[PDB]
Amino acid sequence: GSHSLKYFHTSVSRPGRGEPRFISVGYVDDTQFVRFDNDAASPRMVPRAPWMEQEGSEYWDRETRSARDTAQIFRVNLRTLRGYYNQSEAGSHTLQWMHGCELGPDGRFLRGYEQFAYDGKDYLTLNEDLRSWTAVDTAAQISEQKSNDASEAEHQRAYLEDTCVEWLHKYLEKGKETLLHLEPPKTHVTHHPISDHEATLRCWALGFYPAEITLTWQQDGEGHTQDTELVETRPAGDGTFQKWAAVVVPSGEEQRYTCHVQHEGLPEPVTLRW
Amino acid sequence: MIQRTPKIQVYSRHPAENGKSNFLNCYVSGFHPSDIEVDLLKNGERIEKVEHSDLSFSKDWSFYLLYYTEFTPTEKDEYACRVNHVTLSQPKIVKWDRDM
Amino acid sequence: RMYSPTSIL
Repeated sequence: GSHSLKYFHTSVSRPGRGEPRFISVGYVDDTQFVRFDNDAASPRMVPRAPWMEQEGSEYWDRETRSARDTAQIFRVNLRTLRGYYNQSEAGSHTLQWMHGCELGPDGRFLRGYEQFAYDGKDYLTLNEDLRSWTAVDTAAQISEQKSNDASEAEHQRAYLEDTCVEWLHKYLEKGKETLLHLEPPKTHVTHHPISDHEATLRCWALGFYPAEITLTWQQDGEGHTQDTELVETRPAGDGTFQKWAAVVVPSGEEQRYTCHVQHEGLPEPVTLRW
Repeated sequence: MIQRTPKIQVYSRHPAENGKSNFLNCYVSGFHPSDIEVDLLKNGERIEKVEHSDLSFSKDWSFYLLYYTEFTPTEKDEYACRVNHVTLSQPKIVKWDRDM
Repeated sequence: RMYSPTSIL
């Protein structure tokens, strides 16, 4: 099925407090597996999933060097963009970088992406053709001009289509028993009478992986929904996720409402009622 | 410069059952910038040394973090999450509701 | 495996 290896890099400048803070996290699908935080004397790339301890000392040394070099490059990038926009030394600013692969069901490279953000807004983006760029403004056009001069898209195309795809295959094998094992949600409906006329029905989905899920309060046509609320999928803290959907129904119309749950770990979709 | 206020959810890893150990979660997400202070409270007092996940962000560059500590639900104890951010004119406190 | 940056913004 579809799989992705993603790196999310964040660099925030500290006015008057030293060098910028740099944090990098790596994901395989919805599983974080590595971290780098430069707020240390000797920061190292460290595993964030247990199956990554199967990698030797040189692997961690190489990623540690790659991450420390990136932190320095982002410190230069912060100074550069701050000069592009005529911004003072007193302002704290953020440069964000997401990078990675996506595989299709066929297992081969499907889509790559490399995007830059300055202060929470789009800045520089590599297009899906992996040969052109999109600059958000006049400043980012200078960065695009530098990227074309250095054949940056050519080097990114080789990383996104080859180096990144090969290591995603290596990570899916080491974390095989956890990455490729689908966890179906555990589902139940709760009932709380808001008043003598109406009642809340809440459909729960607990402990599922991956995060993609659909919770729907289906209805037989004759339900008179008074209110509804879906919550964002949230991490349970143990590698799995949670979600619930609620609906305010006239008391006496509970049976007209069914909860439909879709998830890759389910052999069939699940329907459940109070 | 861009500002996004955090979305807050206070919940537990497992369905709460008085007396049995669990984990109290505070999930802040969709916020910007990354500078954010999050505390977990037991009866209005900060829980000692709560942990949190590594800083990551979504497709729209907004950050998310999971603050968590081990706790034991009680009928008398009231847990909450206190969030402070640039976008809030005052710290936002969210009660823990064992059915949300 | 992350990518050591090649160019500057």
